Order: sequence, then structure tokens, then C-alpha cells
Amino acid sequence: EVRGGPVPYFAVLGFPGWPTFTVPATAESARDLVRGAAAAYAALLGAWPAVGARVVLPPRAWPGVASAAAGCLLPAVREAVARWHPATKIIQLLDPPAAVGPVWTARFCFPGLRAQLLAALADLGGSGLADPHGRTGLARLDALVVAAPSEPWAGAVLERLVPDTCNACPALRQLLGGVMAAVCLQIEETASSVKFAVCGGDGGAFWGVFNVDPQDADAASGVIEDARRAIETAVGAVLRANAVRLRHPLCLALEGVYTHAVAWSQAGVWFWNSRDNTDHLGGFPLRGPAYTTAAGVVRDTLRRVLGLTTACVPEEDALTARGLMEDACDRLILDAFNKRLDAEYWSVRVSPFEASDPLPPTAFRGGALLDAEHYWRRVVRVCPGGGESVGVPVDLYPRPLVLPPVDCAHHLREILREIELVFTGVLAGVWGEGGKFVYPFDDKMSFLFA
Amino acid sequence: LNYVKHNVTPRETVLDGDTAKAYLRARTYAPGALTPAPAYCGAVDSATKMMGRLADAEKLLVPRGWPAFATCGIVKRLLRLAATEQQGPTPPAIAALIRNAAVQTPLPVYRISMVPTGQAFAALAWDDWARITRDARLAEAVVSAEAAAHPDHGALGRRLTDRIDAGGQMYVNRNEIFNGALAITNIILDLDIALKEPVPFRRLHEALGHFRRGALAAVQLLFPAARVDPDAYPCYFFKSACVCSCTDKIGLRVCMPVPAPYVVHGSLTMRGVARVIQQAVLLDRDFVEAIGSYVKNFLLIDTGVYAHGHSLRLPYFAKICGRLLPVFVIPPACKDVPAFVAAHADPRRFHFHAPPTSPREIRVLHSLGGDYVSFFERKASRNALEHFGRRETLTEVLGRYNVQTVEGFASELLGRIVACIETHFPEHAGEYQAVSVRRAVSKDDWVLLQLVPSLSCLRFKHATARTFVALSVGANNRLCVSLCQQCFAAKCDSNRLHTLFTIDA
Ligand SMILES: [Zn+2]
Repeated sequence: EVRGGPVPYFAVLGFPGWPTFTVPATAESARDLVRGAAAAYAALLGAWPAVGARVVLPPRAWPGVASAAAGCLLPAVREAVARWHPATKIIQLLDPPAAVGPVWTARFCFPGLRAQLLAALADLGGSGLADPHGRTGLARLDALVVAAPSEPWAGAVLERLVPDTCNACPALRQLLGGVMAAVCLQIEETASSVKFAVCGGDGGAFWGVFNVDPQDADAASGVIEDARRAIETAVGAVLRANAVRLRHPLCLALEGVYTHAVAWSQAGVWFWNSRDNTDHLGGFPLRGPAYTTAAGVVRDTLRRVLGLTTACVPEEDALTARGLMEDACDRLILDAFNKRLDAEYWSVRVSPFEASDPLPPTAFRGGALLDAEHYWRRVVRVCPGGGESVGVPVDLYPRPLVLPPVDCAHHLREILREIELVFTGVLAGVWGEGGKFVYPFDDKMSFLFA
Repeated sequence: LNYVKHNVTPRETVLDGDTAKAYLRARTYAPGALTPAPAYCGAVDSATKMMGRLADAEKLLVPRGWPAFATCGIVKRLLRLAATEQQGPTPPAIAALIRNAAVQTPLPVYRISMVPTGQAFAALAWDDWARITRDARLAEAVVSAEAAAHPDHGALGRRLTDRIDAGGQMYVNRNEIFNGALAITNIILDLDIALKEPVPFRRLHEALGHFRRGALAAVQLLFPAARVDPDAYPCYFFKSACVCSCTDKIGLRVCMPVPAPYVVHGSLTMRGVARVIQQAVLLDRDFVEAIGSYVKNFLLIDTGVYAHGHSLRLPYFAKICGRLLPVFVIPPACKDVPAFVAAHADPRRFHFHAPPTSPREIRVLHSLGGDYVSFFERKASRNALEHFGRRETLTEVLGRYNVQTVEGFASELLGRIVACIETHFPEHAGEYQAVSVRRAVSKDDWVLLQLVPSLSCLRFKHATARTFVALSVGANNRLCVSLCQQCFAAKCDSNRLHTLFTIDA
């Protein structure tokens, strides 16, 4: 296909009649992925991932099942489905510029909620199907959902079968996001009873706080476990009342206990448990090998900056925080110099959807290397001559590469923009607002590269 | 009094550790680039043949990633090739042109003027500098014997001064070309001293001592964390050969080591270092008493030498009329005279991006501010804005005529332009019926835009001229549109802009 695809595969629709499984890299666990490919073949009759979303149901029988599922639900969710606009989030959350702590925070997730909900809604519309024998494709999805916790091979199938099915039937999105909206409503309703407080999340995954004293841990485990029990039971009860029955019994996962939590954007959240120094960062784009180092720098700077809880006037803390953030930026750009010649390290994965640099007329000469490009185009911006910055598709040239010096005055600027969103968010979220952390890259440490 | 604190903005970044040594290797000529080696190893050819050798070099780098290219372009490409660093044990990028695996970048790039003409660019990895400086190399015995005869820095320096094809033209005229990618380690000032009357050498040598004093004061001011004792810090002086028989100008080249742990980065930063070193010796009492009666003007230092692609005649080299030879101004408390004399023969002492001669910390002066508006100019500008009025910039004025798009406004008034051409130059009017406007110059007070459809000169009757529409703000903040033509024939200054008509918009 012109635009490519996420998962490598090679279908054998005819001659010679032997399935051929491409297992990409993963040398350490090669047997694991070989077994996963074999299981994916055996379960979905080998149609996956070639046939697409049609393994479950024809792309055009879905408009009927979705309508047949909007009827068997409860009256409230019937409208809740019809009023779903992209990213409505009708639930009491935190202002995206905000932070919390020290209070006992906790993250929760329902493993595979979209897939399980799709399976239940498919069964609700199953009576509406033309052929009872034409529901065997609706037996593979239940096999996937049932075996999802037992084996991860069903997982990667369900994280792609479901979003692609939602594209096959646009009307299924407004149904799935209405059922999940109903789930979030009962999550919020039950939260108040168990001292839990909805503060953020994205539906199946949600993080919140507890109104317990923030020093006692012996009883903390008890409340953190009772909240999980109550929320799981209440959500299961709402689903049962909505007639939607899940094949694998619902389970809530305690994905971590933390004491401080800071959010800047809608997806960016950093959690940190001071006692065991276990942290988790989300919302930072990992668009290359340098962004991982940037994420590590951010997760260390935030660990050091929330360790400044020493008794001080809020104004003092803002400055002794901004200084440390600038110092972290300094130590990042200093280490950037020692890897200025690693073009693969300063590489960005452009999607076939995003705007892309124009292909040089010599990248069309890679021979048996142009075939590796299926989804991502790895580009590095080098600076030949002067003034002009040109993009090099890294994986379309033989190795070792020879290039003009990498324009770190472009990639580091982008990485620093992301680090700056994270740090403007934390600065304006823990202490008083009004400070946009900017690092004078163009003046302080621009000379190193340009 | 020396000025530096009130008219310079020191911007340094300290880099301690491996980033210090790594930064040094990345921005300075390789350790073996200016270490005397048996023969040359480089790429020396005329501009024409080098365009070909560069084209062929690209055809062995483009296969592996090099962005393809589509006498300034040649110098820019050669400088970029020389700057490119070695990735591990792999041969460097310039090895395609130099044709050896022992080449270590960064490298010096020189310009050679030949007879009758021809700029022959030469990128070298090593060269026979021992041979070039052999003529002015004084043996340790000679310098020691002269020191015994004359125990006096000034006298010994005057006595020690007395005792002194592209591939072959490299050794008659070599001019080092500034590489903005690399870091500058030596303050190299080009002193063009104009002379009313001839100056005796005894006077110049005493003036040069005063210049050393003033420059060292200026250096200890610019680099505050250094330690420049102005009686032992070595400054190197080189005089252009013509007793001085010079009548019009004395050609001088002053080389100063950048004191540790500093390294200067940037063309504009050295432009400041040179302007601070100029005021220091002009405010110095002894220097302007010693050379004043002989110098017509006090403008000694040329500060434009420091720009990517600008070359400076190296010492121990001539001009195609004067071989720059050292003039020894011994430091007043120099503890090693023979070393000082045999320090002028080391190329590192007179190279912009030479290897700095166990680094713990390193301070990179990468900015000494922007263009120097004279305290006289700054105070002149603030006082002119308060008595005469504000002259709005080009961009703001163009914004009034819905331009945020210049090449589109040009099209709308192009009719007025062509109408005035019909009225005053009708014999060439029809060449201006179908014209496309392509930007030529874009400034905050000038916007030149060409009109390619070789058009005809509108002044004389010599296919000889290129047309350029130029927009400026004149009169009462009104837009003045000028048609200008650059012809090639000598009656019209060769390739020089000449205006023909200027109308309002
Ligand atoms: Zn002309």
C-alpha cells in the first residue's frame, strides 16, 4: 500500500500455500515472537493481519451491529452514545496546569477495556446478524480477549484489530466511547465513597488521589486495595446493568503507588513515590534515541526539584527550581556535544501522515534497503555548506554513513521545546504560576554546534 | 582610560572535562596539521580544476549520505569538507579529495594567487613549514651569542631582526582562509600602518613595544580570568619587506596567543577583540607619541579580516612585493629569549584555528556583543531620533501596502516601472513586457529584486545588463521604487549597480 502499515507481515494468499512469518529483530526473545506469530496464525485462521478488520465481521455488517447494540443498552447510555463528540471527557478532572502532593496517589488501568467492550457490544448486536453461522468471526475476538491476559500475542492483535475496526465502522467509535464514558461516570461516583478522587486519565487508565493522612502507609495499602475492589465491582455492575457481559471477568490493575504527581498537558503526567524513588513519566514523545535521554534528564530533574520540599517561602522555591532546570538543560546540551557525530542518535521517526522532508534523489539508490521502509522514515537534519539545513533519510543509505555535521541547532531546539513544556508545567503547577521556563539556547550554548 | 567594560558584552561558556578536549579537537586544526612534515599532503589546484575535483569527491560521498550540491561556492564547499570531523577510525570526509587515509581533520585551507591570475585553493593536511621558515630560523648559538653581546631586550631585538603552478605557488603566496566552523586560538591582527614620511626601524621597534604593552592590557581586560603578565607574555610581530625603505604603508601582522583557559569562537567575537586591541594602543601614550609624527591616520587594525572565507596573507610569505618576515620585540622580562625567537617559526603561532599550545577547564568567549555602534554613534542615534524624527524601517512601511509578498507588490508597480521605461527609454521598452520578480537583496532598509524573463543597458548602446527593482523608504516615510541596472561592459563599472529612475509607489 502507498501509505504503508504498522505491523510487518507477509501474506501468502496463493502459491506456495505455506505461511511465512516475518519476526522483526527481537533476537533475545526470538522463540517468543515465533510462538506469537504461530498463535496469531492459528487463532485468526491466518487472515490476520492481511485481511484486516474483516476477520471479525464484514466491514459493512458493522453498521447493523452498532445500531443493534445501541438498543439493548440502558436508556441513559443510549443517549450518552449519541452525544459523544471527539474528546468530550465529561468527568471532574484537574486543570492541565496543575500538580498535587504530598498525597497518596495511585494509577489504575483496566487491561483491554476497548477490546472487551467491543466484544460485548458485538454480542449485543449478534442477534441482529443475518447468519447465526456467520458469527464465527465473533468467536475469534472472544478467544483473543480471553487469552489476552494469559499470552501477550493476543495483545498486539487486539491493540490493532480494535482501532482498525473503529475505522471500518465510524459509528462504532461513538458507541465504544459512550460505554467508556458510562464506565468513567460510575468510576467517579464510586471514587467518593472510597476516598478516591478522579484527577486525570483517558478512560480505561485513570489516576487519582486519596483523602487519607499523607504519612501513614500501613493503612494506606488497605484503602488503596478497597478502592480497587469497590471500583472494579461497581464498574462490573454498571456493565452488567448495561447488558454488556465480558468473557474474561473484569480486573483492575494497581499500576503503581506514588506520593507526588504533576501534569502539564492532557497526556503529560509525572508520578513519583518519594519513599521508594519509583517514578513514571507519560506524555513525553519518544520520537528518537535522543528523546529517551531527554526523558531521563527530565525524570531526574523532576526528582531533584520535588525534593526541594524544605520549608521555604513559595517565591524562593520558584527560583531555586528554575536554576536547577537551567542546570539540567546545561548538562544535557553538554552531553549532546559528545554525540554530535552519531546521526542515527539524532534521528526522528516521521510518520507517513506527518509533513516530511523531501526525498533526496540519491536515496532512491539504496538497493535492497528501500524495502525495509514500511511505516517510519528516520530523518536526520544535517547542515551542508552553510545556512541550509537538509534532511537525510538515514536508513536509505549504506553504512557506515558519511555526512556533513549534524544540525544539532535544529533537533536540540525541538527536544528543548518539549522539555520546556514539561518544565513550564511543573513550575506553574507546584509553586506560583506565571513563569514560562525558557533556556537561552541561541545565546548561552548555541556556539557548540552552529 | 581603557572602554572594554562599557562597550563590550563578554559572553563565555565554561566547559570542563572531556567536553573541553573534545571541543578542542572538533574546532581546532588537527595536532598534525601544522606540525612540520617532510612534504605536502593536500589538494592544491586552480579554482576550475578544484570544482572538478570537488565534483568527483562528492560522487564518492553522495553514495553514503552527503547532501548533493546544486569562487565563493568553491571556498564554502572546501571549508565544509575541511571542517568535517573523523568518526572513529574511519577515514575522514576530505580523504576523498586529498586521497590519503592518514589525513586528520580539521585542516587549513589556503588561497594562492598566481601569475598572471588564478585563485588556486589548496587544502593541506601537512606541509614543509620547516623549509618555508628555514630562511628566518636563527640557531640557538647565534641568538645566545647576540644575547651575550647585547644584554637588552630592545637592542637584541633590533640586532636579531637584522641577522635575518598552484603546487609551487603555494610556497610564494599562501593566504589562510577563515573557517567559521572552527574555534580561533590566536589573535591575528593585520596592522596596515599608513606613513606620512618614512619611519626608521629604531622608531618602529620602540613603537611595537608600546603596542605590545597596550595589547596585553587590552587582553587582560577582555579575558579577566587569565594571567597575562605584560613583561613575559609572548607577542609575535611580522613586517612586510620593502632599515625600512617603506614610503606609503608598513605591513604588520601581530599574533597573540589567546591566554589559557580561554578560546574565542565567532567572527564577530574576534571583530571585537580587534576593536578593543585597537582602542587600547590608540589610548596608550607612548605608542601615539612614538609613531604619531609618522602616521597619517590612527586606523591601524583591519577588523574585517575575520569572516568565513576571508583570507589573510600568512607570515613568511610574499604578495604577487614584500615577504612578511619577523621583527623581534622581546618581552621586557622574557626568561627564554632563544625560545621566543624560535617561536616565530612555528605555524601554530600564526594560524587562526591552530591547536591550542592537560586542560581542566576551558572558557569559550563566543560573543563580545553585536556590531559596535559608537558610544558616539549610539549617543548620536538617540539624539537624532529626538530632534529630527523617526524614520520607519522598510518592513513597517511595506506593511502599509499589504506586504508581510514583496515579489507580489513588485508585480503591481511593475506597470508604473515599465511605463516610465516606455516614456524615457522606449528603444528597450518591449523587453519589459513579460517579467518575473526574483528577490536579490533583502534588508531592513533595502530590498533589491531582479527581473529575469540578459536584458539591454538603458544608458549606453554597447544582452549586457541585469535589471533590479530596489525599494527603500525616502522623504516623508514614503516608498521609493528605483529601477537599477548592473551591466558588464567597462563603460558601465564592471558588474556594479547603477540606478536609472526612482519613482514613488
Ligand atoms: Zn552597461
